[PDB]
Amino acid sequence: HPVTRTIDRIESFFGELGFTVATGPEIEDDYHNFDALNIPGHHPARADHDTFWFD
Amino acid sequence: ISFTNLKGTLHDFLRNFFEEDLQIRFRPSYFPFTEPSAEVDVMGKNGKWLEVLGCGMVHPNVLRNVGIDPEVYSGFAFGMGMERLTMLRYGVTDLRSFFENDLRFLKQFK
Amino acid sequence: LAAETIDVSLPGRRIENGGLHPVTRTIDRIESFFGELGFTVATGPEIEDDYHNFDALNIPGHHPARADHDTFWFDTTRLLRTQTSGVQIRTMKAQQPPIRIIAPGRVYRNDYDQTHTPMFHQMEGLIVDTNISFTNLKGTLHDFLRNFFEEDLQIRFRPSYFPFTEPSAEVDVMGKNGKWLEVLGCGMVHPNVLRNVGIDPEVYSGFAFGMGMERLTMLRYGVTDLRSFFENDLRFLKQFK
Amino acid sequence: MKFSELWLREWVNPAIDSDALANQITMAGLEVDGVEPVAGSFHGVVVGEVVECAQHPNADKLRVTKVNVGGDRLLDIVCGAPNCRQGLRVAVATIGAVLPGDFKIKAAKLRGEPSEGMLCSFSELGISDDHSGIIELPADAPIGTDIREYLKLDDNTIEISVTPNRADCLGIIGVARDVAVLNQLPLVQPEIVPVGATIDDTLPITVEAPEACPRYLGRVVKGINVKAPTPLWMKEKLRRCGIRSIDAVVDVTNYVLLELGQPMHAFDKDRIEGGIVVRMAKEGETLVLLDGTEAKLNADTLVIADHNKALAMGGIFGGEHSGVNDETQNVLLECAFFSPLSITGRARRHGLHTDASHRYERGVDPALQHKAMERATRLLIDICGGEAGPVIDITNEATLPKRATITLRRSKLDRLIGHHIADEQVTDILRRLGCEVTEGKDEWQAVAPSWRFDMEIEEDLVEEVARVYGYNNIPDEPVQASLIMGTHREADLSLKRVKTLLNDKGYQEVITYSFVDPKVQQMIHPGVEALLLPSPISVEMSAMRLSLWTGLLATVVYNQNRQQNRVRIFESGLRFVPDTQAPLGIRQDLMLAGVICGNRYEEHWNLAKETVDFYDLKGDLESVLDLTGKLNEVEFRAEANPALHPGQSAAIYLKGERIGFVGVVHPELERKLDLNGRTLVFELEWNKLADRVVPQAREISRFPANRRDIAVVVAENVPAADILSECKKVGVNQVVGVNLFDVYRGKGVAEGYKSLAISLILQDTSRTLEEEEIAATVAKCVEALKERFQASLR
Amino acid sequence: PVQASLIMGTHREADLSLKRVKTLLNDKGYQEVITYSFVDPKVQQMIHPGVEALLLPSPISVEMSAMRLSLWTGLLATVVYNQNRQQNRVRIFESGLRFVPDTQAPLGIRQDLMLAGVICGNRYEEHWNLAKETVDFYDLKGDLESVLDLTGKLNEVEF
Ligand SMILES: C1=C(CCNCc2ccccc2)CCCC1
Ligand SMILES: C1=C(CCNCc2ccccc2)CCCC1
Repeated sequence: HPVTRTIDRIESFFGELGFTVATGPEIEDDYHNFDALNIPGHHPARADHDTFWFD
Repeated sequence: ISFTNLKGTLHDFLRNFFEEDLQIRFRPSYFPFTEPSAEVDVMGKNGKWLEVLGCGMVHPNVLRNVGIDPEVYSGFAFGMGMERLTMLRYGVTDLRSFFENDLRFLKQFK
Repeated sequence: LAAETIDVSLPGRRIENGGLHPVTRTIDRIESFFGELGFTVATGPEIEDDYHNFDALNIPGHHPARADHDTFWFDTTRLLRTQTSGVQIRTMKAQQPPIRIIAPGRVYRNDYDQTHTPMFHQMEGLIVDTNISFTNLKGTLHDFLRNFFEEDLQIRFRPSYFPFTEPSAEVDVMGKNGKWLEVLGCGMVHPNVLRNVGIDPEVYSGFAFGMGMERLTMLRYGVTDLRSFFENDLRFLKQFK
Repeated sequence: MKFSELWLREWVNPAIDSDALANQITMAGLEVDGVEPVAGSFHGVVVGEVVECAQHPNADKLRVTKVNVGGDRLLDIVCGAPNCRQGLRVAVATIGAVLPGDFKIKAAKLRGEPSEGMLCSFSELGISDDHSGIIELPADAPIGTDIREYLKLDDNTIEISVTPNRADCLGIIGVARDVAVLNQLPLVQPEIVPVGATIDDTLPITVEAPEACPRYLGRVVKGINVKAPTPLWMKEKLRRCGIRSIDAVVDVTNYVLLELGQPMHAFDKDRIEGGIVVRMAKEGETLVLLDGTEAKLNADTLVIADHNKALAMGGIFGGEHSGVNDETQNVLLECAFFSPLSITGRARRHGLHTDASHRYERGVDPALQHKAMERATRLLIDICGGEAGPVIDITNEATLPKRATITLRRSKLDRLIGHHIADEQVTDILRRLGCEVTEGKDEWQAVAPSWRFDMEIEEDLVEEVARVYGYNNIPDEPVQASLIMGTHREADLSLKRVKTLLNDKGYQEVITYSFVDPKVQQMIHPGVEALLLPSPISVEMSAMRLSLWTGLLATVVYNQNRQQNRVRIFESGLRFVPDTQAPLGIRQDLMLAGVICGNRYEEHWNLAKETVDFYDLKGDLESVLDLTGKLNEVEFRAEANPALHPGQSAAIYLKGERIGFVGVVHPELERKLDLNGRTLVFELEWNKLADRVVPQAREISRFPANRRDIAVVVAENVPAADILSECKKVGVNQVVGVNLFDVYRGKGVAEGYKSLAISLILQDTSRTLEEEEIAATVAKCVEALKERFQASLR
Repeated sequence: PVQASLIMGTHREADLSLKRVKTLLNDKGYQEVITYSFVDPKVQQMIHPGVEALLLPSPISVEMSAMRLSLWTGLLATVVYNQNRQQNRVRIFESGLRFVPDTQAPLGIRQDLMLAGVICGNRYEEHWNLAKETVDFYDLKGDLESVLDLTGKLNEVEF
């Protein structure tokens, strides 16, 4: 896919600098997606991002 | 880790990504997890600037909330959309054609 | 309606996968280790002159490690290289520090035993910066050996001699037999080497290292005889798919 | 945020071009979205006064007029606008002029009578699109003057995107204040003099939520003219800032909102029962907004109520009947400061987004309400007339926001930036930004001004020093860090290597959306409830995929609709299967799935045009699994899958663990989705096969080998792979190769039975084998096949 | 650990990796082999007749005395080795330099990096659904067109 070519290129760019690739889930809670990033519940980033909320 | 490090790393990255000694500007922005924050632009053949990167020095409240001391350690972060950087690199017009998955479109990237 | 029931356990319609030579697998591993450290990979010709293989490495014509080097010669100048040095000598002349390269390739010596072959592969690394120290040589090599064998094993640095390094050293890993086993050589680059390539040893320093690929492949995958690598028995190579 | 440039230059006019000003605003953290002119380009249009207006003698719609433009004579103009009187000052496009669209003005006859020009409208000049009539200029309009000098139409409306920080930059003063510090020029502020009350009336105003509304200023204005016309200078200043002209009262509140950033509101005093109560709404209290829609408010929402009912949502939106209508004469001006945490979220909770809520939830200057109240009162009186009562001040100095006292150390400054900025240049920048800076030994201690809400820690001052010093003037320095290798595991299998193999086998990688149509997914996986998306982008993308087949098959249909029958594609991604014991009630495993169809190859002069079958896909999967070196430990068992043909489906097991499926889509499911023919699909759990066997060398025999063939007849239901695994497990001392080379079903074997032709290769490392032990080892395998499968030898 | 700058290297997207080509051959049924650079001139002179190659004055053996002009001498020598051990079907390749005397090249000898291979025997091993057919010209060209297709220049290739 044309975007995986891009990701593999960028990984080889930062691979030569000591950047280890890390992966994780796509369904996250509110702490790991907002709270731990200094985005509280009253911050508009929870709505200006336009987020899909399950609960 | 300083702002001078953040500029030098992304300047190396953008020039090696487009294989061209291109013009790049840093302009301030906002992200709740960086301070100072910035957005990185490049000038395409259309004459106007094109934002591609967001970056900034990691906010001390984030380093705090994980177990890192901002007085001892520092560091920058950055983020970028791959579809936007793919369109500029290969000349893709409509962004929706990435997920239509037309084989006539994917065959061009062998 | 119809039951076109087949047996799904029959072998599929395919052609069996091929593999790489065990030396190539080892070479690609070490490149991937030093690739994540900024080490570019360099290649060069296998036929060199006496300058790029001897003289530029502080080895004059009278030096013993030359005639007593088991070297293949053509004229009094041309020879089959005994080390991937002509590609590192040429790189240091083309650019100033910082340098950070590894130079794999084939080398040739004149012995042929169970432990020696007339041709074999050699991986030689090189880094030249401002504050390169002997403590860095120990760190980047203990890091390599711990990752190549995937084990926190016993290593030791032992004084040695190389005409192009001082301090010089060879390293050993605790062999599976109780004795030590020489793995690779290394040392801080000699100031005379930096001098004739346009680098001042007062401003910059560096270290180089070298290792045999057949050596580390026999230790890693438990290969008995060294002639098995170049006999190219398909039953032998099919074990490293 | 839209604003006029000429309005901005009334506060600060640096000696630079407009685009040089725009890029200067961009470099200050205010990205400009666009710079647009206020009107179309044209020349030759001038002010003028109609001197005589009479009925057109041959056109009931038209009017024959004579207009003076300060020339030698009066011009005859024909116009068909309804607002064409005689005491009017209009905009006249004389002969020789040209309008937008290269509309040259030439003398001509209109239905008989002569016309030496044209009376213009706002649409005809590219200003707006108010085509209700022609332009009505103030009576003070200079006759001979060009319209661009009188209306200042050589102006640009700058549009900027203001982040949630920099709440001060939502007014002309805020943006002009920051433009001043970049050019180091003083800020010119208009003289805002208080008006001084001339009457006595007021009304009781009590706030029961001081933490939400620290300050509330009320002022009654008795006897105003609601229907008074808004002056043209104010209609243009509002229009050049993205705000239309409505009524003279709301245009004043919108003018002060844009000029000072202070939201303001106007109630009808005669519809206010008792007084004003700034309180938290009762949980469940309803309120009718101005747009007619009702809102069942929460106890969290602050409201402006009277002694009986609720009148508006505090600082968000005004009510329907509490506002100014067309027959009111006495109004009450609200100008307050609301705590941003008391306003944020409440507007989006009810789908509202106003000029007020957007500014209150970011923070308005708490030292600003009085200055804005006095300007609104003066501008309201000089437009609508009337007498203003005293200002009602209800301020709680305790719950007001405190200006933070931050210390900025030289240590962190050059550590976070990496570039030395002179201390003379640091102290000036902080002072010009409005900080009370106290210099010290390698340190500063500044107090953030009242209008800034993003200055609370030491790092916030670093961003301010750096963005004024200029990001484009800070040098680059490569990171000097450690060179450490990290953890590598040779036993790992790269996903990129597997995709490479599929690329070399004729597969194209695709990427499909994670949310899929649950209608199609229910046809593929019936009876399994999926995680659904409330309020999705679409109903055909409102179900988290539990397998990659829904997107894969949807992709082959997309390509089969474009005359492309043969599709060989694969995808890697996460599936989302609900599970109680999984984190967040959903287990997300990385899956590898693909699908093939059409002929085995494209049309070729020497390759047979045959449809792909089951063993074509398995051969691709055995090539994938061969990378792990555990292909000897893989078993394919026929297990039922509702999406797959029951007789040609297989579960893929690895040493007892089922790692996925492979088979042809069920012909009934194939009839749906209108697949053009037989299609093969598979799916694999990646984390189960992402580990490969590290090789270990074994001694090669220097002695020759011996091959023996056997013909084994078994029942047709007996899997052939289990016979091969029995020949290789029984013979381990000598049997190094077991390969099946022929399968026979037909004449010679009874129906329901089949004969397998199996070749055994025998070899030892120490000697050469002879027929004594060769036939003995072969008989050892023949008997093992008769004890487990009741097999035989033919 | 070494303290040094984190500067990226020279990357050219237009480059094709020899590892990418070796991997593709592995997926087409090819096994990598490595042979010696010096070969037997008597065997090389019947593969490349009349082509004088660079000889070693004092070699380890006369059978290992001539720097190879092509990889076919070592490849075909490996085929006979495996065929003499009951392996009729071999599909191997090798990457390495060739040594051709050129007075215009450095040191009077030109050393270009080659990529050579050789296949024989049946197309597949004995399979229950594949017919025993010996490999022909269009099988090897097909693998070459797959290698050349990695460059995006196959439309500009003639045979
Ligand atoms: C978590 C993260 C991830 C947030 N997204 C990255 C990003 C940074 C800067 C600009 C744009 C995007 C940031 C650092 C602390 C831990
Ligand atoms: C060194 C070299 C030549 C040999 N390669 C390194 C080595 C070191 C110790 C043992 C074996 C090999 C290239 C120029 C700079 C100094």
